[PDB]
Amino acid sequence: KEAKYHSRQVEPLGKRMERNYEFPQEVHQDNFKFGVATINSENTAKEVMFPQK
Amino acid sequence: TTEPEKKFNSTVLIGNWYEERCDPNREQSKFYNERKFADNNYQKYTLSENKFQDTSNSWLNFQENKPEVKNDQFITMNMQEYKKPSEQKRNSELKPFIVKKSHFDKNPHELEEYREKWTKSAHTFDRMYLGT
Amino acid sequence: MREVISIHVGQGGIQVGNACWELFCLEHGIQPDGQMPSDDAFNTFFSETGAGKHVPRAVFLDLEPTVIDEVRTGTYRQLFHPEQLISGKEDAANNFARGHYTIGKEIVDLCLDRIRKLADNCTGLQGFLVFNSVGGGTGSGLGSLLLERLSVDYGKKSKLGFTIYPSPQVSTAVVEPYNSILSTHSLLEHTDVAVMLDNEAIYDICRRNLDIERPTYTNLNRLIAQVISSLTASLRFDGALNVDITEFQTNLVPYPRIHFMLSSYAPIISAEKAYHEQLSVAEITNSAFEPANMMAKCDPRHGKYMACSMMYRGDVVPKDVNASIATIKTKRTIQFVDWCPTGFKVGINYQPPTVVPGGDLAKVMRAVCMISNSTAIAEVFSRLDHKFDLMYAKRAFVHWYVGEGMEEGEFSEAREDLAALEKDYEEVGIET
Amino acid sequence: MREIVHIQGGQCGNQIGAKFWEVISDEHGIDPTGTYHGDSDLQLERINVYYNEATGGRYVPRAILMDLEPGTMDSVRAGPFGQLFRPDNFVFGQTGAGNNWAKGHYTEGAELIDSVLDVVRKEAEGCDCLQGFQITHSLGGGTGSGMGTLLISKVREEYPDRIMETFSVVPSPKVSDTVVEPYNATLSVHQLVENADECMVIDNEALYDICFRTLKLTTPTYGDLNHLVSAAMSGVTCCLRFPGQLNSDLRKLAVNLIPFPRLHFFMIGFAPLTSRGSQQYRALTVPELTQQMFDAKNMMCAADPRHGRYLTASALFRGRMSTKEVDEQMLNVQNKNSSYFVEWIPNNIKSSICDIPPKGLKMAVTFVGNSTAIQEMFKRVAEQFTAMFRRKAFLHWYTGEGMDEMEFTEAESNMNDLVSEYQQYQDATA
Amino acid sequence: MREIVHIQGGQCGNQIGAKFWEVISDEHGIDPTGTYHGDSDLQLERINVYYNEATGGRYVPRAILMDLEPGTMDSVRAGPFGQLFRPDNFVFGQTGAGNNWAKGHYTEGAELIDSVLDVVRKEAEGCDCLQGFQITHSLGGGTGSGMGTLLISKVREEYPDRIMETFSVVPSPKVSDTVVEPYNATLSVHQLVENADECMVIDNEALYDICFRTLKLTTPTYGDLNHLVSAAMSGVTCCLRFPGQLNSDLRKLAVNLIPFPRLHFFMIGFAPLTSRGSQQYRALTVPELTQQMFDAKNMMCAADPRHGRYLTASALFRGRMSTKEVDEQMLNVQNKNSSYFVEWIPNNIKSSICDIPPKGLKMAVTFVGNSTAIQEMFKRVAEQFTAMFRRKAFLHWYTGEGMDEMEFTEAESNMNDLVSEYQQYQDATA
Ligand SMILES: Nc1nc2c(ncn2[C@@H]2O[C@H](COP(=O)(O)OP(=O)(O)OP(=O)(O)O)[C@@H](O)[C@H]2O)c(=O)[nH]1
Ligand SMILES: Nc1nc2c(ncn2[C@@H]2O[C@H](COP(=O)(O)OP(=O)(O)O)[C@@H](O)[C@H]2O)c(=O)[nH]1
Ligand SMILES: Nc1nc2c(ncn2[C@@H]2O[C@H](COP(=O)(O)OP(=O)(O)O)[C@@H](O)[C@H]2O)c(=O)[nH]1
Ligand SMILES: [Mg+2]
Repeated sequence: KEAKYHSRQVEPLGKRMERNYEFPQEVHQDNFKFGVATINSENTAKEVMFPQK
Repeated sequence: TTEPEKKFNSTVLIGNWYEERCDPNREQSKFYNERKFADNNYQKYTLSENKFQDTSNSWLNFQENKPEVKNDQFITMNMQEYKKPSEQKRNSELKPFIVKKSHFDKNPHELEEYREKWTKSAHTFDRMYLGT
Repeated sequence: MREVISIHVGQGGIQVGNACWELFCLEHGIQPDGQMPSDDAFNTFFSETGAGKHVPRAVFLDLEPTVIDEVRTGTYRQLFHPEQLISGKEDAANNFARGHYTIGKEIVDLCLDRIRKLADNCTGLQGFLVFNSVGGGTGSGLGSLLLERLSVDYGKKSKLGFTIYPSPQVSTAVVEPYNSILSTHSLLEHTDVAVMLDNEAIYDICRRNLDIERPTYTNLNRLIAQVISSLTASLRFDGALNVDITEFQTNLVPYPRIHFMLSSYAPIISAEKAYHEQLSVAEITNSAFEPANMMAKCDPRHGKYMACSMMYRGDVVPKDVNASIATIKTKRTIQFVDWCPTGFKVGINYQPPTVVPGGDLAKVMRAVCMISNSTAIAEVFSRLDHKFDLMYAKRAFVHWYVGEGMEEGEFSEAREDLAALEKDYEEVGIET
Repeated sequence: MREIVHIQGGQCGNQIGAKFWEVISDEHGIDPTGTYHGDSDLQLERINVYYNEATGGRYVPRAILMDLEPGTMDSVRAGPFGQLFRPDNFVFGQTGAGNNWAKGHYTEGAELIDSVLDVVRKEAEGCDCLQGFQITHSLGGGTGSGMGTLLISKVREEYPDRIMETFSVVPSPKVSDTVVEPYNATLSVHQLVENADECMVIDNEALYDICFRTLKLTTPTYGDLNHLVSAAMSGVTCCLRFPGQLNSDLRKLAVNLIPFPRLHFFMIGFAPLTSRGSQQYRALTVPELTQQMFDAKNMMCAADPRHGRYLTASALFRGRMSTKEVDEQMLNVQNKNSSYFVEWIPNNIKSSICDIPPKGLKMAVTFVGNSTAIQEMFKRVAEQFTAMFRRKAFLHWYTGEGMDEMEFTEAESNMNDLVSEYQQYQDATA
Repeated sequence: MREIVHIQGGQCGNQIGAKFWEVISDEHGIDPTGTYHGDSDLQLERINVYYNEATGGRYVPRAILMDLEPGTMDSVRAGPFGQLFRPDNFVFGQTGAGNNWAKGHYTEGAELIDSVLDVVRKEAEGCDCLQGFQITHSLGGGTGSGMGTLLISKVREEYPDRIMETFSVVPSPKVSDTVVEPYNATLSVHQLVENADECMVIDNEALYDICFRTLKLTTPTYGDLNHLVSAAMSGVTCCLRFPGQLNSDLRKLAVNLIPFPRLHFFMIGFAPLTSRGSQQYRALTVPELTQQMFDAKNMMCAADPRHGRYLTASALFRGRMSTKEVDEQMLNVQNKNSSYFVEWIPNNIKSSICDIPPKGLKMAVTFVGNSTAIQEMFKRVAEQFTAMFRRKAFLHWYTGEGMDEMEFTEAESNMNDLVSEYQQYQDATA
């Protein structure tokens, strides 16, 4: 009965301020690694020369 | 700063308490999680046994409680090395750099995927010689 | 086959080493009992027992037993070597003379015996990492004695110290300006690299980034542990551009007397607002050079830069690092010293940062840690000298030092040594 | 006969070498296990040049891998083509040079070379008729520039008449990874001009531009840069392993490219290089290859070839083509650009033709040119050196290992002497 | 099959023997009822060395239990493993010795020793190829030193060829339990140098500091001290009961450790001994065992081995290992500590290897040393004897049993003679 003061849901003891966001749980839960992206790797590295075709 | 003698039971931090806690013959060697490690009372109405370290009872022959040492405790070099030349394998320990077991040895399927990928692919051998 | 030995002395050193070892165990997958469930990257910090558990390469020193006993009775009682936790009986009581002349002389022999036993097992010993807070008596006294002994005992082995100097105004003790100067004297002539880790800077970093308004010492130690892990990851993880311990201060120390440096880490952010920004390699390197995100309470805008050893871990590409460095160079608000055309030593690693469960940080895929050597570091020494001069003008608190075996004239000599250091920093940074 | 050996040192040299052997094995049809899987007889015709023959019929490269730490040499063995090299040819220390030229040449490197000189001596003794040596190393590192230049001096003493090749990667200011690059790069140049017969310089700056623009791929890595150098390296010795209309080994290149003994620093380039999306819009002909060959943006050096005058240039053509086309194109470029070619030497371009093009290409060209424009690189490196040395910054490391400041001043004078002597012929007239 | 018989006397000897038969039965997997319950067949091929077979397949040890009062042998029967010993092997008188050497050696010992000599002869003639005798007793007591040394002389008069081992617990001046120890300690030593081929002395003072300093157990009892001696005693005959790479029986020790006939006094030690708290944090290897076995504080005697020089030492390794490490460490420890080894004899250490480690361990080492520092133990006892004898204190009991002062004077003379004869090799130069 004490949590709802706007002083227990903000500035707790040794914890980040509680900002009640909701994330998409179909992703984001198992091994999601933040960041922008996986620096999208390009097709062909050494076969631009010696095309093999 | 000299060594004291026994005055207190092995629950206080008076010197030479660590070994007494390690001895499993004493009742005090085995404590409760809720004694210490307790944030607040209402979290658990329970008690749980946790034990202090993992140590054998006898100071000598301490290597007991390991199933591996018991198995090879009666194996002789002649028994180890002279089994039978149909089913015996080398047991010597080599230099680590010589047993590296490189990538293409780890996954041989990559090898036949390769070769046709790069080797013997798209060769054009043309020679301007009179006879050839 | 490359090892490093860590020495923890003082309560601050112990309480930061606890977090550092928690983080290392989490990274390498070693349970608190020391076993591994299911290549040999651990060899730089741990040692195989022959069958099963792995023992950390650390030794703990203190004179007051409460902090050590908590380690021996906590959840990590099955990891550390029982005879490597060295403790005394009586505290130093924030007195430098007690830890260096009266009661610190009876335990350094045991410490050197333990260090010799540890080093005899190692084969590729790279160097030492010493953790100690400087504002305390036993941290300054035993640290000084141990550094002096280890220097003459080991010769050319590189020693790195992660020291927590007193903060400008927010500080705990009252006589700490006295004993900090003596330990500064002692370390200046015996350490190879010193790091500034004052307390206000970490508080402001937490409040601004993690949105934490009541941080405790557990939060502060995690950042230091992350810094140490990022620094040392090049010794135990393969990367596109690897850098060793000996390839740190041969590129950071222009002159032997100038080896004090301060660090920064980025990105330091929580999960709630790391999703509204992309954390690109171009933007993380700007926050690293941003003065407000600096782990030492100093203003880099008041001095020139000498050399920046800045380390990347994650999935960065050597392509993108060069462009960011070029932008930093072409920016006008940051100026380097004239006689140093190239000033960046860049390292890249493949292992991404790790997050400890129950922590505050995020599990990002990029991170940059920078060790910067600059001329602006003289301000902390000048303010410490002023604070000392205010008190010493009428011999306040001196009878506690004189009565414990220390001579009266040591304070003066330390004062001229700090003045000489100020003069050196002033003369080095002038334009040619 | 006339076979050559390979020595690589440092991290940069090892990565270059680890990809060069990948390229060569593909041309001769050698799998990573050392078993021949080719289709034509010409592949096995001249395999004695680069490979040894062991019992059981397996081919092993005659290469020596040296370094002072096992970090990079453990990765090369654990990756592909790690089983190609002989395990006993791996020689390395335990400490590491620590990016210190003095440590890699005076204290630690000098101690190790007793072992590595033995395997090199054994390799060069068992060969039928040695042709020369070739070295791959970087001038911006400790063990690469330190031990690498010392190894050249001692091998030269034992083999005065043989020829030496060096594929050197010098450090450019735009891409800097070390703060003491100007020091050890300058010291390496001093010993390099005295002993090495041929020196080819490579820039990480220029390789990025080629990969950025010509190949038009957004994210290059060190893997791709090593491949660009590898193609040119195999191109120089192409006519040594295959028949052709005009034959020219390494010695023939040296005679026709070096007018004076101290001027032996070259720039190299490769053609054709086209992107994936634009490869079907091009037609492979001699007139269009020579355009990309002489393109100033195609050179692997930061020096602009149009800022000086070409003392001489050489082109190595591979594939099926007519000599009339080749000869008439090299004449036209010289006449159209007589300003950029020095005028007291007539027809200063040498052309060679080989009958076997590279893997999967109808035609390819390797360009090696000696131009006065290479002075700019040394000038900008020396400018960085004199600013640092005027304050004696970072000099306590070198002075603390037996070498004194006398050598630093002496090395700078020789390097500055080279530029002044090299620029003299740019303005010299008949 | 080269089997030995066991004789124990007095309270200390019986207690050591009671604990010793517990370890041996544990090693061979023998039920306290005498029934075999082992796992491998290696435990039965050599069981005749220590145990005799009876009807029903039970095994009975061949041991003789001798004393002058039934108090101690009532406890040994009621204690653990008390059912093994045959009731016919208990011999005792109804009076006791009372800490008097003469009573146990002249009056009561003489009239009783005929019976114990019969059972010893009965057991000895039962075996086919006798190997020798081993005796456990204490020299600080009445029935132990007195009646024990009388039986030692009697057997040597009958079996002059067999080897005789003794595990004697000599008094230590630091910890005292009796006021008349110096008298009967010197008297029995006089009768040992002419009869015993090997003597291994033990101090209770040395045991107490080992438990307090190494094992770090707060309240040790005599059960713990009895265990330490038992482990070392059982390790001596390890190579005689199990297969190995370098076998060595008791006679191979006597020949290889005794340079001169009157230098057969040894000190013993065991490894690895570790505290209960730090058992899992140390690795068991040959380098670690060989370092600890030579520690001055690991010996079983109050004498300090670094105050003299070793003549000859023997190490009996146990468990499966490699010989090269064993051979290299003995050479290494001998060269680094050449000050502690006498020079006129080369390579004065023997190595023996057995392939069966003790139960509950994986490797173990027993050390037997012949060092000049063992005389420091005799000096302390001799010094106390002179102070008491000059005032003729407590002498009326010895003179009251037909014993004269003349052999009191002879005892001190021979005791001093041994020390003088034994220290003149300490600084002898060839
Ligand atoms: N960052 C950080 N600093 C700490 C911590 N604990 C103590 N300190 C610092 O240490 C200073 C006081 O010295 P302490 O480390 O507490 O004690 P000490 O160095 O062992 O010296 P003694 O008091 O004589 O035992 C304080 O001003 C703090 O700034 C900690 O857990 N984290
Ligand atoms: N082409 C290429 N250059 C590299 C590679 N690795 C490092 N370099 C360059 O080499 C320079 C450093 O040389 P370094 O490897 O430290 O020399 P070493 O210390 O003797 O091994 C850097 O400026 C890099 O740009 C690589 O794999 N390929
Ligand atoms: N190690 C050991 N020593 C013992 C034991 N019992 C007695 N002693 C020692 O033996 C000494 C006395 O010897 P004692 O029994 O009187 O000899 P005895 O009269 O001939 O039987 C004492 O100093 C004790 O220290 C025992 O069980 N173990
Ligand atoms: Mg404290």
